[PDB]
Amino acid sequence: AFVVTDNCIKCKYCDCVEVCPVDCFYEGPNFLVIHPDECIDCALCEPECPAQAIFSEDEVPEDMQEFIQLNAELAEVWPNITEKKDPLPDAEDWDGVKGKLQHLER
Ligand code: SF4
Ligand code: F3S
Repeated sequence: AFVVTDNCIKCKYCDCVEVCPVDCFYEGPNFLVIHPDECIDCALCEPECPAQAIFSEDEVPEDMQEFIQLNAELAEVWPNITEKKDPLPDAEDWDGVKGKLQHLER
């Protein structure tokens, strides 16, 4: 499974959803998650993310291990997003800011 991590929060560019062959992205107000069960590990999404927030499960940084389980949980409660939409307004101001998990909205 591929995992979306911290830098997506408050950025949510949505370029990743365009490339997914199986539509396994689920949408929150200010973040996206990959459903671990439906992802076929094609790796097509991670060159696409401008925030470089997507990682293969086995490459997730040590300080971001929480995200693996977070993506699995939130994928069960959020709606499926199959079409790209515009980035959040101030997306590039928040891109690269660290510790944005304190700003995650359910
Ligand atoms: S690795 Fe492939 S199947 Fe998994 S979320 Fe990314 S584009 Fe979709
Ligand atoms: S910022 Fe998030 S919405 Fe997709 S394009 Fe990157 S994982």
